[PDB]
Amino acid sequence: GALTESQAALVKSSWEEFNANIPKHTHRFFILVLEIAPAAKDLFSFLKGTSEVPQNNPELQAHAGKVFKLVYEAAIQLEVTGVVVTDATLKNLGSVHVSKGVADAHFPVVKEAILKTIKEVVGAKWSEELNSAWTIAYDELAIVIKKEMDDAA
Ligand code: HEM
Repeated sequence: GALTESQAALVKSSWEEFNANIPKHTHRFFILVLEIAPAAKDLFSFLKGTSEVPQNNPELQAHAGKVFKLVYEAAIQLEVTGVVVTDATLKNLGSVHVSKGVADAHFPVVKEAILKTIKEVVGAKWSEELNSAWTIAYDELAIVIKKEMDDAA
């Protein structure tokens, strides 16, 4: 696809839409995760011991917000510059995932959970050209974190 000026404009616009409702989009995102894969629950400190996904847990919200921010920032950086840049933060991210027991086959779980989350977020504006734009940005960012986990292990 690339990342035409016209595609990037379409990711920005759809991220602004996501941030606009963190407690919803973030608890949604954790349920689409547990639907695709239920066992994933024991991994998360704030989900252990619970029977259901807490809806107002600040620990969970702050956690899932930081996740989507990082995908969007990736798309713009691809249209301007042509790439996704690896920094300290992406590296520390790779360590914590490993401590907690996370693996690569967990990633399509979270991608489908994010495309389905953004198709749910943009509704009728959805275009091929947009799906094509977030797919390219997640795929490009996951490539980068998987790379750093492997390195934290
Ligand atoms: C591009 C994709 C991904 C991004 C951008 C991302 C980002 C993050 C961030 C930023 C943190 C730490 C947040 C904090 O300090 O508050 C974190 C923690 C964690 N991540 Fe991910 N993540 C990704 C994929 C995954 C996958 C595929 C899994 C597996 C299900 C996973 C499981 C976890 C767990 C268990 C923790 C620790 C939570 C704790 O017990 O408190 N992540 N992630």
